[PDB]
Amino acid sequence: EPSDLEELEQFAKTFKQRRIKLGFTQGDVGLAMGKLYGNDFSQTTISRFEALNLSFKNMCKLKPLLEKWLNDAERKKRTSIETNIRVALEKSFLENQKPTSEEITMIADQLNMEKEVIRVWFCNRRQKEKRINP
Amino acid sequence: ARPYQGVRVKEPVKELLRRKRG
DNA sequence: ACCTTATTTGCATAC
DNA sequence: TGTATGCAAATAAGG
Repeated sequence: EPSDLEELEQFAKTFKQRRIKLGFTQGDVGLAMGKLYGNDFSQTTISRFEALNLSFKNMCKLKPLLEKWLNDAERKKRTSIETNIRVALEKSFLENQKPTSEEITMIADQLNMEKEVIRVWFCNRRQKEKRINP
Repeated sequence: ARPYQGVRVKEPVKELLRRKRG
């Protein structure tokens, strides 16, 4: 079973010191587990592991996978919306914060955008509102 | 006054440590 | 097949 | 040139 707090911060410096020992940046350790698991984790994710910037679970699900790669040797790519579609969308939000799966289709198409990414854009956005202005 | 548009990790082990110390 | 809340990741670009 | 981090996509999980 996954370790407790008193063991996680320990693995933290162990991984950092033992990492630059075999000469491998966190970014390289990322594409390293790529050719070891089916997919991978970015330089950011690995960074956050080092500085212990992750929840209990998110780090307990990683300690074992990280130690395999170090012990012995060996998800959809994020969509970045162009600022012109980020502003365009902000407007339709400003018209209606929750469009029907129909309107949503009629917007994605009306803008040449994968229907899904849009259904999601409004979701994260609505949640954003709730965080930003209550 | 930037409100911090963007999401955060709740209870990162980093802060979880500095908490159970003082 | 979609929303909601909660979270995990990770472009991008500031250090 | 490696490392953080802001802002925020993708995903997980209960309806």
